Amino acid sequence: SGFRKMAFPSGKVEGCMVQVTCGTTTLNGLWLDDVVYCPRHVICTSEDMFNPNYEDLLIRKSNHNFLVQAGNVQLRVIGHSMQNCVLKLKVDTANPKTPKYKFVRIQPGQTFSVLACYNGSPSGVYQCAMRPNFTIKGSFLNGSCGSVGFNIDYDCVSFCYMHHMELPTGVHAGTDLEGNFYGPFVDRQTAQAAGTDTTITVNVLAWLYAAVINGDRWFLNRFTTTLNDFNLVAMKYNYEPLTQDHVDILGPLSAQTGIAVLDMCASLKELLQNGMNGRTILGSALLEDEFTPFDVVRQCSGVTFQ
Amino acid sequence: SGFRKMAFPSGKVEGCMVQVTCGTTTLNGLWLDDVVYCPRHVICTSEDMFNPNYEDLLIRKSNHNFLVQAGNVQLRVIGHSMQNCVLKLKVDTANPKTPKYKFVRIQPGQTFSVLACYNGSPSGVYQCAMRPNFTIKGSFLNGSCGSVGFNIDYDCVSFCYMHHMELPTGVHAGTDLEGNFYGPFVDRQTAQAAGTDTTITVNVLAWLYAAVINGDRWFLNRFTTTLNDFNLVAMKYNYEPLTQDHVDILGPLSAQTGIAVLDMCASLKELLQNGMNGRTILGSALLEDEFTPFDVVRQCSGVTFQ
Repeated sequence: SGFRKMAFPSGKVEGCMVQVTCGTTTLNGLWLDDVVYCPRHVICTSEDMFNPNYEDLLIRKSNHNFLVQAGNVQLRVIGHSMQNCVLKLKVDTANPKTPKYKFVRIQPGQTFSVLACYNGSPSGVYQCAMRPNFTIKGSFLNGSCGSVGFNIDYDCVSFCYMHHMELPTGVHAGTDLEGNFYGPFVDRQTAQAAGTDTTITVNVLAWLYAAVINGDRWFLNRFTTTLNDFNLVAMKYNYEPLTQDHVDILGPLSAQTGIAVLDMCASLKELLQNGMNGRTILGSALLEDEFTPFDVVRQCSGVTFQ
Repeated sequence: SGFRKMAFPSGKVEGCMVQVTCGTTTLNGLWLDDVVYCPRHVICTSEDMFNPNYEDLLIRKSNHNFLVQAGNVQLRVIGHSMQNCVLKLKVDTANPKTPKYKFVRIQPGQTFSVLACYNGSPSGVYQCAMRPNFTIKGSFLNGSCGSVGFNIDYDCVSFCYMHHMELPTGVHAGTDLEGNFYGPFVDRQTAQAAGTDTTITVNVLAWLYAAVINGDRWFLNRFTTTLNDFNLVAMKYNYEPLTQDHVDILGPLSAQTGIAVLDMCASLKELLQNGMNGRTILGSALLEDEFTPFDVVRQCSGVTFQ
């Protein structure tokens, strides 16, 4: 029993974290097969980040300038290239610690594990979610660029996030591992407004679904409410609307609790309209939108990777 | 920046995660050098768990009765022994994935990362704290005994936990790696009492300092309160008492922020008497006792002026 925000075992990823130093900048790279992925902004120093023409900045550049190193061993680039907002560079030797892996871009509301790294060495691991305004709530300090976001299925490690920078509203933005930013964001350092954020409803539903799994009944209430009055009180309290698709993703948990996915919405309305009235669901008076239903099953079943 | 319950990279431990099977029972072992550590009650059937004589059960069991496997390849047990409530298995070959490590006992209110395991295969990583009543609130289903607790300091993984059981209120109890349970518990199906639990004061005090690092002071207050009448309203709100030593380890967070531990103490007492009035400190309407001041420094860099 018990329920905790849970990260995947970082082990398959740690082996790919390397330090890249190009000029005055140092950040982290992803050493997969025989190529290192890292944020496009390694070629530019911290002073000229206002508006660099990155395409022009690379035209003069050559392989030899880049010092990519694994722990202590140094590596040389036999080919450099820029795809979107990464700088994928082919190195002399492959990484034999490369796991089975996939590149994926995830849609707002999913969750993943982050492996924070500073100067090529992982420092920490935690669990976040792509916010509906295309941000994340991370812990990233200086020298943390290129720290990755990932999921695991069996042997396979699908990477889904690579860190680029911090917004003036405290949050972070980056790209997918194809180098394409998440959200109305860009790398060039500018005032980008962290859009307004809505609560991910289906993920709050799932966390209530961990709750009755864990043996919490406080919020339970019998009377039910229409599908669309949910969408109605959803927009009222800045909650993302439910679709039938979510009702189907909740299907797997539906039978296991024995509650219809609709009835819990009504108990949710009780939480949202009446407030928590000073009590706790799964050790939180906060409604939690940072858990997807795959997240809840992985913890109540206890699936594994190896 | 930002603040997250963050675990250490579990990679160094995963290489030691191994499966142990005795009879009909399977749980996890800690494969360090050429010995596997695991909870002693794997020699036990569900029948003898009510009252076991472990010495007798272990003589009856032999080298060949123990099956330790790498999720894949089998390993050979050429020696078994019992240290308190663990079970050292001298295995034929050493583990070339052995980290630098320490066997360590931690004090209540300290924190560590747990790597949950099932059939020798990891499932997840998260952050905990040994509670003052000597429990932890984990995520543990069946087949998770022998999941270890660890920290990482530079290279070495100071080990501090091997999980044994679940208490009737949902929480968990286990041992150190010398085999000694934290708390008045032992491995025997009995009426085992989960003691009453108090909140870790020093961690909340520290956790307020992550909040002023965020630079939001809504909780900061003009009102001051004395040091020792606090220890009194502490027992009133079931908090373990603050000590001066606690304040000296907390001092480093004080000096870099410039807040005296006393006024943060006063803001806390005022905070608990009237409540937060529906506002949130670091995205939580619940106070956090699971962050050490070392945790707060490990996550906030800070600097100190003199």
